[PDB]
Amino acid sequence: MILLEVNNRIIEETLALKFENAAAGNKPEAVEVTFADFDGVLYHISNPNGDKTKVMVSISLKFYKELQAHGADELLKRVYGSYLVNPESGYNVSLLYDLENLPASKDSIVHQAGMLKRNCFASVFEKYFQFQEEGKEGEAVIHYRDDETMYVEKDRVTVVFSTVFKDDDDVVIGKVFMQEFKEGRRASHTAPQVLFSHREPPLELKDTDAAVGDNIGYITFVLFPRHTNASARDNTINLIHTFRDYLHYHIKCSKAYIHTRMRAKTSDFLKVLNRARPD
Amino acid sequence: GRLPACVVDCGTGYTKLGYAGNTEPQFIIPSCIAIKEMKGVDDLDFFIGDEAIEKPTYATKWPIRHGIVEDWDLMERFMEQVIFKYLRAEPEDHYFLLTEPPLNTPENREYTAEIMFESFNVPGLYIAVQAVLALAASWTSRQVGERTLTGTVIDSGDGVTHVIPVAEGYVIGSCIKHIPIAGRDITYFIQQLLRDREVGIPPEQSLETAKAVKERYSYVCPDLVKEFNKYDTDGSKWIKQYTGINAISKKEFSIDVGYERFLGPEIFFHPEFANPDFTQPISEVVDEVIQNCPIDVRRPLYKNIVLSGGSTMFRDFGRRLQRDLKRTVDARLKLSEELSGPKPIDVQVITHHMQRYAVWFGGSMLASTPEFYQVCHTKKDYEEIGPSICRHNPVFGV
Amino acid sequence: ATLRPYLSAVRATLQAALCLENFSSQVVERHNKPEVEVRSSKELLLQPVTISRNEKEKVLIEGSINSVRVSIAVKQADEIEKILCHKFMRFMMMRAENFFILRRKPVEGYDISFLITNFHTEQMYKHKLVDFVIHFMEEIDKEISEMKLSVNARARIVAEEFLKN
Amino acid sequence: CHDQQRLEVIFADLARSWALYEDEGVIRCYLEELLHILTDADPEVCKKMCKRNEFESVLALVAYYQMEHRASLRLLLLKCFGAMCSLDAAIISTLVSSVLPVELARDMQTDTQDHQKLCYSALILAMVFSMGEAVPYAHYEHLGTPFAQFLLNIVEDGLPTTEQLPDLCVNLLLALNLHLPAADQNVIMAALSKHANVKIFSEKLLLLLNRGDDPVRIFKHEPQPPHSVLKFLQDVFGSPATAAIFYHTDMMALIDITVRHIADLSPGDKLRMEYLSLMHAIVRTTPYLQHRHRLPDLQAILRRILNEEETSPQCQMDRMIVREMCKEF
Amino acid sequence: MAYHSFLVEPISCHAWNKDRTQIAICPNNHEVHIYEKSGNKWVQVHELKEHNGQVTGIDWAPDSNRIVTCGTDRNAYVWTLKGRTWKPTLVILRINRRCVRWAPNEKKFAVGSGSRVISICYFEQENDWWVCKHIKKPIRSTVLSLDWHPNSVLLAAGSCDFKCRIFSAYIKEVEERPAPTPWGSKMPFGELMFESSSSCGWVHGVCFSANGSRVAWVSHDSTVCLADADKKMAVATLASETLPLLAVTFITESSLVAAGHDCFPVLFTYDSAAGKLSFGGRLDVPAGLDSLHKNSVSQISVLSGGKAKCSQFCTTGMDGGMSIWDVRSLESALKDLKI
Ligand SMILES: Nc1ncnc2c1ncn2[C@@H]1O[C@H](COP(=O)(O)OP(=O)(O)OP(=O)(O)O)[C@@H](O)[C@H]1O
Ligand SMILES: [Ca+2]
Repeated sequence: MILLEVNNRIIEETLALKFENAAAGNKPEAVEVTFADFDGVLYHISNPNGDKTKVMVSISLKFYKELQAHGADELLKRVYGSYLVNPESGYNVSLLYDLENLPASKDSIVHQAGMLKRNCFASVFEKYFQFQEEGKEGEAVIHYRDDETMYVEKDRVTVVFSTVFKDDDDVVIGKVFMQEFKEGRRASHTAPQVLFSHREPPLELKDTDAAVGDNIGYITFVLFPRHTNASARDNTINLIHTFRDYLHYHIKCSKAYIHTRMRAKTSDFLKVLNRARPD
Repeated sequence: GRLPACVVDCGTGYTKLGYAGNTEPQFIIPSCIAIKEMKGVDDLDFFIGDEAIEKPTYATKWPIRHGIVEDWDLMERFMEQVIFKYLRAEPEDHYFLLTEPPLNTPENREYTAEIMFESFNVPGLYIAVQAVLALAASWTSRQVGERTLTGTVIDSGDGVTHVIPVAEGYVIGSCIKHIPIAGRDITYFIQQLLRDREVGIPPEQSLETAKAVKERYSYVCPDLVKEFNKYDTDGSKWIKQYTGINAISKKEFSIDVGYERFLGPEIFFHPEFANPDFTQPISEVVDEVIQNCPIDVRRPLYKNIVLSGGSTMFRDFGRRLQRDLKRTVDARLKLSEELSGPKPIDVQVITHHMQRYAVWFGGSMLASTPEFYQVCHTKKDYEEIGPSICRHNPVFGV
Repeated sequence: ATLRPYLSAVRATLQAALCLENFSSQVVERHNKPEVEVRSSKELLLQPVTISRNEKEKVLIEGSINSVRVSIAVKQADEIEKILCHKFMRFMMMRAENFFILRRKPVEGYDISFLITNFHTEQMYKHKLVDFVIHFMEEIDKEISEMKLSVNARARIVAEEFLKN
Repeated sequence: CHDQQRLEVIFADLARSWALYEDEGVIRCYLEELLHILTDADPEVCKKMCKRNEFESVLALVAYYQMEHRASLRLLLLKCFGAMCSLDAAIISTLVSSVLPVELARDMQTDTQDHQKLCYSALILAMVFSMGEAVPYAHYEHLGTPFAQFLLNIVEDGLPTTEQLPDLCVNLLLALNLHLPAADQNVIMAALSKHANVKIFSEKLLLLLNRGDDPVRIFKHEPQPPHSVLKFLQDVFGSPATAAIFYHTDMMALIDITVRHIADLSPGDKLRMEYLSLMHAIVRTTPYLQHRHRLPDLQAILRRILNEEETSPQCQMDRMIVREMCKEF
Repeated sequence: MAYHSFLVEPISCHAWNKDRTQIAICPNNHEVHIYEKSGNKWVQVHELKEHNGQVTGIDWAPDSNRIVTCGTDRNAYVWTLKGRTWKPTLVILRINRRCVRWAPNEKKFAVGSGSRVISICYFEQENDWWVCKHIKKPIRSTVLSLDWHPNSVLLAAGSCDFKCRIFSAYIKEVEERPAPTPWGSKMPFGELMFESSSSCGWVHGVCFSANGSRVAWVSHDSTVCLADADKKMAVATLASETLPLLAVTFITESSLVAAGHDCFPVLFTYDSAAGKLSFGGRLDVPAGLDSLHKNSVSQISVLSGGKAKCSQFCTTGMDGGMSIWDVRSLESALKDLKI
């Protein structure tokens, strides 16, 4: 998979298994599992009050309050509705499922629930999109990671994420990928504009408690009305929410391929050395 | 700290991945990866798990051979997809505990450390022994009374079944014995038996059908005469029927499952059946393994006999094992007491609740403790000292 | 600046300092080690010679009666090439257990270091060894370039693919 | 003696078309016999037998290959053609003078459902055009700007296979442009000027350049042809419209490769003058003095090259070339 | 021109028997092997595993039929044949730290080592034990190669001190007095009679002539130096374009052959007239090597003929090949070679 998967495979497979077992009229088996997702998301699914008839799925994020401040409850109610229930103790957002009352179509519910984090983060993006659509200019900072902060802000829409590159080499690889993505307007002319900032954030994010350093990076994603439309909302959101993760995964992949090339070259050289011996 | 680390035991036939602390694995996939028959992102087009077993545009490759790694790059890509595609957890923001084979080389551990620390930049890394965590998983059958790191662990899988003596977390390599009969060999025995007994089964589904027979109806018997006489005289309550669907014609194919269900599971108690180059039974192997080790820990090794791996989940295996072992033991004791001009040798074969995946269970139980944060080699120590920092893993929990 | 006569003088000097022989320690009882590495006897250490084709890329040879230590600092064109060179030199250093003609750490002020022992000089052809060094240099250059191009290509592809979505 | 008789008998029976109306198995046996004979036996005998009666058996094999409709027989004929091309230069000129090239092109355009056949056709065409001695105007009617855009699309987009045909198509491209004419009369350059959206071909050509090895030179015959990569790069960087294929970063990368290959090259070689000329063309058509990068070390290297008073004629020619290309400002 | 492939590893020392019927060698091992010649093929006959390390020096007393050996084991073994088994006797070297050669008198052997002391050693029949007196005067480094003169009273040795000295290891309790030599009149145990003038290169090679008039040596500075006491101890050196030589021996009274890191046996002649050394050339003219041995020569003894007219030269190297040469075939091959 080149692009990062948006849906959580663990939750999807577990829910699919439970639904398949329930649709057969088999006995309700209890379920308990702790999972995690990118950018430090903490998922935990278990049966409430020991009742095998009820299955609760809890989700916890460090920036849940900042997300709820931008109207997350409304989007969650719009997406889940009856499925949405009182949050579990310590959790940020918990959904409930009754085995005694379910619908026929299982694929929709599973595909929707698997995109939990995506739907949780899509709130601000939807709000900004509607704001840009209305034309009300002159109007956000979410700390998705511990040492990172994503900043979102007439004719265009700017989304500058300020992430951190721990490894010294990863900064170089990321710099290469960003240098290629900036002039990426040669491949697809209809694509969004891409800007990169090495040590200091852009002019917009200036003196706003901006964390500057050699190990930090501010990537600016400049989208337009063509990509900010409601018709292509879900896809663009799915990509943008996974921009950072995809970047790090790609850089790491480059490190791996490099490891392979190094092993091969080592094999060739070692072969020359083995060919330098008598017998 | 706040989040949970990831645990991944790569077996020969099946890889078990998930989050530590969980009751079961978050994903138990197959030990196989899809590849091309090269530059760019050509290494990014790699599929692992069950979604690679039957690829047609790609080629299905196997990496973990007999517990040891054969091709490193492939295992690297597999761990990549296991981390990003299956687990999808931030590696820099999480630790990791990997499992090793009984005959895992030091240089191999070094290489694993290199691949995990340099490419993934993991915040924590810990390479554990399988039997060490296995005895710990067996310490989750017996409660608090006798939870010790002393005992003899027999790990049987798809690739290789081994008998390794464990003492206080430290294994005794000089006493470890290798066995030839593994899960794949019993599956194969079932395949041949089914191939010779009845027909009407597609060749493209023969192996899978055999595996199914080894899964659902396979059970070990006590005698080799009664399990056949009960099928010859009665055969109305014993002989089961198996129904499958031919992937080719999508038609309901049917077969009759019988004596094979006893024979396959019997292959362990008697290796002479399907191997001309092996005459030793498992009882003798365990006996020699317990005897060729330190005498002072022999009683402890004979006391805590822990079953680990999937090939040991078969019904009434440990019963027959303990039966033969205690039989030979009582015999030798009588022989020693007849020419004595001796105390009762206690022997117990433990059957854990998670004996199917004990290697991963023990790891999840070790990683859940606070000590696992103190014992695990830090990324700092890895970058400051070198790969040798992952060469020796401390054993705690006693 | 860059020529082939540099690796010819390098090959010649390598041929001249491949005249080592096995020698026991004169200080320690029944000990045997590389003379060039510990440098304990000033009587056995020859005058070390350095050869530079440029201000950035050069090769320093330090010979002895029972050892020959060759350090090689490769050319550094860009930052990426430097990080890659460091990574490859390190990766090769880790496998010093396999390469009995190389040492785990590079010489101070050099890119990589290989200690060709007298024992190593006795169980391998000198001519083949010199060939191994020359090939090591030319392969270092070519492989570095290829790795650079491949990496750049990968970055371009990933950027294009991410931009196309 | 027996091999020549078997080859002559096979050639005679195949020229009877009686072979086209015969069994596929017998024809397969005969083709395999001829191929094995051309592959395992003496070269002189095969050369004389193939060129016998002015390449009669060869021309007959070509016509029979043009009339046959069997894929496997076409593959075997392509292999045998590869061997015959590996035999000598005369058979290569004879086959290149035949319509075998055009038919191979048409078959390459028509049957896209045969991967192995297309590969063998690409390789055989690459070997046949690896000399570039003769250029029939009639062959330009089947293989030109259209086929060029097709192959360029095959390199840029790729097909839906082992993908070992992309590099083979690139090799065939380098071989075809080896016998091309200047930027004004070059079909490849015209196609390159048509669709300059191809970035992959640039990267592949770059990898081919950094490798140093030639993918066109497989056989070793007297009067060897020039370097394919250098000539192709010259034809591509012969005009701004054709040099427009290189990207912002890719141009600088290629500049680095050309400069490094120019500096590493010792005095006396042949490739140095060519790489110098390419460096001259890259600063002629492409915007070299735009970002003014990589020009410092290039200046130092050029100064060290012009101070090289070598008595040899090669270094003198190279010095004359750099003196010609010394547009300094 | 008769090279025999015996092993793959290098060779340490090469020794021969009295009638040259058997040959003895060590293969950088804790043991020493003795092989004979039965037909065209060679077969091993004896094996001695007394030493506790890599064997460095070994020499066989021909008339006495007794071979002494000393290496890294910091000990010496005066092996003598006892029935069907070669019994070894541990001759105490008395050294806190690579060369051994019997005298022409075959009564006492010199053991030059890294203890910076040429440890001469004679056999005391009064105590039935070997005693080793150490000559350390004016010695600063190890004794690479040691060779006797015909007097059997004066020994020559090259050191890592960039010089080849000719001292005296004469024990007056094992032999009679020594006659007056041209190398001096005063000959005492420990007295330095001669020395070199070189300040560079290690003296890996050293050998005296048959007449005892001239003593030659090979230095590791790609230079060979022969001295003649016939012309007031005159020293004549010569720089070889080839690599350094490892072993040096004289074929005639004015013609010597030597090999080394050049991996090719070379010939040379020194004219007494002008008083300078001259190069004869390459006697060994024909993996990828342009010579017989694929590595450097390590030792070169004489098979039969003496140092005045050698009829056959024996050459052992680091190539694992036994190089048997003949002066007749070499003179029949290279017509431009004057001996
Ligand atoms: N229900 C079952 N009962 C008994 N055996 C089974 C069952 N299911 C699978 N097996 C067998 O168990 C084998 C796999 O066991 P296991 O998972 O312990 O090995 P692994 O961990 O994949 O490989 P290794 O033991 O080399 O680490 C398979 O070959 C299969 O034949
Ligand atoms: Ca296992």
